[PDB]
Amino acid sequence: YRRVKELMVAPEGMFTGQSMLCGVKAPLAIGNVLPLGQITEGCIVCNVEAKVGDRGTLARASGDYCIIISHNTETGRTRLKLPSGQKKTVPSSCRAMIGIVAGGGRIEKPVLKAGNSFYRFRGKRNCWPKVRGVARNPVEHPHGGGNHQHIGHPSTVSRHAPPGQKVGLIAARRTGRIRGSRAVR
RNA sequence: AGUCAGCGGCGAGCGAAGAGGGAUUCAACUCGUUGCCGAAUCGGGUCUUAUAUGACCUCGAACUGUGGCACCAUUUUUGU
RNA sequence: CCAAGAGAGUAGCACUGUUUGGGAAUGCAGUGUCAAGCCGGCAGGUAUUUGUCUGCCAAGGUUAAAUAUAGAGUAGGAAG
RNA sequence: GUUGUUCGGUCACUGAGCACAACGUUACACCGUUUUGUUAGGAAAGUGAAGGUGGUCGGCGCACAUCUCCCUUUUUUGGGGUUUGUGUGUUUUACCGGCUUAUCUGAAAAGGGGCAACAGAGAACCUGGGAUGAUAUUCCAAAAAGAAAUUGCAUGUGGG
RNA sequence: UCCCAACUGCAGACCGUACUCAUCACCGCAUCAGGUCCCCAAGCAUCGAAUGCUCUGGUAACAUAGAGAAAGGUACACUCAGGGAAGUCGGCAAAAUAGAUGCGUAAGUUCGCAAGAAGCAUUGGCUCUGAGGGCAAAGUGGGGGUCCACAGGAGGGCCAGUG
RNA sequence: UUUUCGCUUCCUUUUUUUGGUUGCGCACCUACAAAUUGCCAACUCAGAACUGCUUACGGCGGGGAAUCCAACUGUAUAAUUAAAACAUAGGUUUGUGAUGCAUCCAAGUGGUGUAUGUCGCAAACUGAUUUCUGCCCAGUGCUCUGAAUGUCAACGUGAGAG
RNA sequence: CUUCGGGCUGUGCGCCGUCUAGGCUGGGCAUAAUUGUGGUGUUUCUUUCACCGCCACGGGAGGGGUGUUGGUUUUUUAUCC
RNA sequence: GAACUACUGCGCCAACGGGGUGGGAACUUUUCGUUUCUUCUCCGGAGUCUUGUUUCGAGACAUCUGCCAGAUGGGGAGUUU
RNA sequence: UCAUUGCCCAAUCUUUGAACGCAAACGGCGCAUGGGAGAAGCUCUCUCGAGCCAUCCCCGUGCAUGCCACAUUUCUCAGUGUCG
RNA sequence: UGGAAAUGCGAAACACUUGCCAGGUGACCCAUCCAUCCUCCCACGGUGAGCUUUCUUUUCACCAUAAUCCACAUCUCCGGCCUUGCUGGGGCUUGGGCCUCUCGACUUCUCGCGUUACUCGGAGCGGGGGCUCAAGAUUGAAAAAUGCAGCUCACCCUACGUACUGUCCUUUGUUGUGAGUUCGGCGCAUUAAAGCAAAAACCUGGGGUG
RNA sequence: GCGCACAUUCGGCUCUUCGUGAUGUUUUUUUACAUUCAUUGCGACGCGCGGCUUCCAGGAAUGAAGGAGGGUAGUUCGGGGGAGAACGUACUGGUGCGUCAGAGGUGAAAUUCUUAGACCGCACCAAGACGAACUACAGCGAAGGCAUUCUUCAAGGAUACCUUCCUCAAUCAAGAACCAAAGUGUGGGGAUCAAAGAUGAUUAGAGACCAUUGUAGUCCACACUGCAAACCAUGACACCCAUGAAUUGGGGAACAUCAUUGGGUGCCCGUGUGGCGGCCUUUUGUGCCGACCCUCGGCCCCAAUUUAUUUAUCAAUUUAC
Repeated sequence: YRRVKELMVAPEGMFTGQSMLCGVKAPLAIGNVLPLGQITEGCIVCNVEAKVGDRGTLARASGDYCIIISHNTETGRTRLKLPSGQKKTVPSSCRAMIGIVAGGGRIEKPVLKAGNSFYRFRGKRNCWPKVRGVARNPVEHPHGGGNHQHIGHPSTVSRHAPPGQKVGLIAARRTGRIRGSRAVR
């Protein structure tokens, strides 16, 4: 033999190791890697870069894909739409692998029990169960004390806030029940 | 002189020098800006000489080491 | 027949701080700023301009001896 | 009074984890940091000359053996040659094969340093012993202890 | 080419090694009921590392002891008549609960339970019985034992035998 | 038994092909009972008798009916307190898309979230399911991309012997 | 700068002027032919399709396979399907 | 110069040519010359070239270059109450 | 020629150690070089024997790091710095 | 270097290199039962010891290590000469070959399923490898080991002799391994490396340069 | 009506042997010359016969098809459905400017917006929506419900037939499968309309009408639901009945032939080795031209399509293409 490998980051289900021949001299199989600009608007790509030379920062989580919503062929900029209500305009330049996360979030699933949560979080540093601010010793914490279960002051802070003075609900322009909608009306 | 120096909630509290007497001392010293220049006057090495010196390379060194001179002088200056 | 060959982002100044008994600043450090016709430069303890007058000539460069030893110093005495 | 070519440990491995170069500190004799990094961070296959061994071949010299062919004599005895077979020469050379001097070519990163496992990973012994006072899968040697296993390295012969 | 095998000859470092490893060798200040990881684990009953006695082993344990049968205690000691929580802050305490089996089981419920819900019933010994599996050759007849088949055996080994 | 079971003999067609024929074999228990029987075997449960008298070893869950409270299992104050506490799934909002956010740090090309990217992370609040979650934004915060000319430091800027 | 002259120059512009980038489409042309789309073979339609063209290159086994044994062998040689 | 992949579907890689020089071979009468081989050497691989940068990105602003200046600041400080 | 006398010049000085070949709860383990010793082999056939020499082991000493000078009168390189 | 094949061998020699080897070569959870090995108990026999008084079949004991082959006979062919050949276990894996399952079926299961024309199944073959065995051989019995006992100089020595014996077999009930991440778990998916085999490679040996 | 003289009657088409081996004859001819023809062979079909030989078989064996049922087959019809895509265009929100002293809303105004700058105009975007008048006692759909396009997908109906099929049915408890709005859970979803609410205003009161907005909803993905003056307040199925007057919606079938037949100096670069003339060239030939003429064709024109049924002929049975 003697080739070049072909496995890395996971999007949808080809079965592995596959001969994708790339750049724009990629054809356009799903997962295939073509420049996003040279991928046609409205197409669904996955893991687009952003930095360029990053192999997929964006949408680097499970489920998505992202949609190109624009080319600016004059500059060679492109406006792509982050899954989030959020557009990012990157150069049209950028690599991308055709498609979607084969994955599609477990988020839907109802989680069920503690144990599950235990196995769940584990790959990283430990971070859960989670107790709350209101008893967490005053000496280290803002929300301890009070001769019973409550909030002191508004949880709505200026962003700038000291650490130790800054936790919770940063500068919430609004909070609580979303009685309306955010962004455009 | 804990002072007429004086700092200082000017408070607390702080706070010195000069001189004199005196000890000790015959204590004093270079370079960089001056013509320094008949194959760097040098240095390292080498080799002589019993060391310098001699000598020769090396090649550190003319991007400057030597020597001379160093705002007290040189006589300022003029006796060129 | 004349020369006349003396230290710079340093000095200084602002600014900040720190620091000083040192006072409208004793220093230092940072930062910025940033000097010499050389009728010069520095100093002359109330800010200044302004002028004299008075003392030096910094910002590179070396230097016994008289002193210390203060707590844990080491060789060799003398003691109370 | 605790005996090991074999058991362990741990000759090396990786885990989490911890150099040095660098880069940070008023600050190496209090370091901080980094944890393989502003680093030029190490040697081949192959060739090739060379030398040296071994083979082959090829050539060459010697000898033995040889279907067959040519020669004297009445005929056998006798000779040569052939071709073939065999053996030999430190033959010669060509050619291999080897091997070393020797000469040229000739490697890139979570890895440019090295540790980190008395349980992972984890490389050779079994049973028996009229066997010790107290040790032994270690002590028991050749024969009745024996029988093993492995390494290293020789040696000849064998395969060659 | 000779090492692309064989066999054989010849030699094996280093470092550990006893014993203890715990109701005395560890660690509880301490010859401590506290603690302290690992291997092994019979017979019988039986649900069965249970409970229990036990084998094998080990203990023969030791843990000052004797002497004693009073008060008080303490004891993982009991028992109590009738009575049945009056007691008591309080059913704490203690006591009532059982195996299994069969039978049987209310509300409610998120449908899943609730449930040993509740509640019944049964449980010896003896002496027969039943049900409940595996393991061969379908399967057969006739003829021969007035022998029918051989390699196998015994006894005949005082006959002047033979090997 | 008008097909690809096979071959032999023979006949027929040209045939020593096929086809027919024959012998044998190939597929087809259509050989087929019962499986009789032989053997050995097991302690389970069950059954029944016989029998008589025992809360007896051992080991053996009290129950019911409601109120408050917490969903639950989980968690824990060494050494008073184990719960109505926390954790907890479940509920809800912010903040936030990398020259970032969050966040650690003496400092550095330092750190971590993140060997990662909104099905993401971060941040807090609420505390199973179920069901609902009113009114107030004046206050006090927060927020604002809001406004724009009040204010707000240095900072400059021009003005007297100095 | 430079005695007129030599010397040098600048500036402005203009200048030739090294040097890369070397598929594809059109053009011209060798290409003879042929026209590597020409001519044949072939579908129902020219075409297609198959070929050929024009032009090259390399092959065509044939006998071999039974110690005879008949036949066939010329045969103790050989065939004998 | 990568194809159905048009819907999924694995096997390309180290050891490579031509030129030009030097020697020889082979062949040529044949030196000349053909041919080959050897030795050597050079060069080539839809470029080559290269004053000008690794590439991107960014950009004379963000970078807070760093330093002041101010606001803000129980996060902490310290003290007092 | 006493003296574990005295003095002292003369020397030794493990194992360590800043501690440095590497390393490290290991007398671990290396790396260059020298040196030693020796079953086997070999050889000498010396008969024995002896020697010689190998596999094998040991010891000595280098070998850490930085910085500093230097090299035959040059040590070897590198570089789009740079010469025509 | 063998056999259509599954798959073969004293040596078919062939080492660097491989943007080389989804290469169990290290490598991996638990998990499941089940299957069986192992071991283990029971018990039968049978021995040997020891027990055992009104009664008995009582008690105990009765063994075999690593390390290595797998050649005995069937059959060849029962041994003339035995010559094809060396054919020949179980019982899990897979494969391979023939036939080609279809009117659907088979099909294997304790388990959740599966399969088949994507070739079942069935046969026959090849091999994988727990295991077990196989003439079981070696090992190995031999002072084996164990238990006895008879004698013995002497037996109260001794040396602990010396000599002798016996020293066994079916058979019931526990557990390695069955290889995965092998039954479930699973918003969970079960270290790594050194460490090894293999391949590709194929340069050598089967060659006269010039 | 039947047979009949000849195929030399209109006429069939190989039943004027066929096919092929081929030869021959042909030789400015329909080349060559298969069958015919001449030579002859094999096959030979037609048709006949002949030999049969062998084997083998229904007619209607299996009523009769509902103005019963069921299909089937044929164009096609419809806002039927379902998946697509494309858009028109607006509402907005937004942008981007332009400007500008007013906007805006209203019973009355009032709450709104205002010179950052409101509106406004135009450009343009973004967004989500909606298919506007068309388009109507008009279509389709079980019902609910259903309107750009294309792209589809699979569906339905009707109509058509001499298609097959033999009651196939009917209607129907239980029982299933549907059911607008809205709600309801899980997710979109954001624009608007607007329940909740909030504001005005109003009122006597008024949180009501009315205004001004504005939260849930709304659309949708996705579920689920069953309640809707869910009205042809009218169960289904059946067989009938006025006039239909007009007019309708889909389809079929009529429109004296769209295809056919007949007729022509009307025409024709028509055909055709015919003849002729004209013209080329070694080759009267061939090749080229002739509104040359001829056989035939074409176009064009013209004519006709009768044929056709009850009932005698006969009447008459069709409006026009």
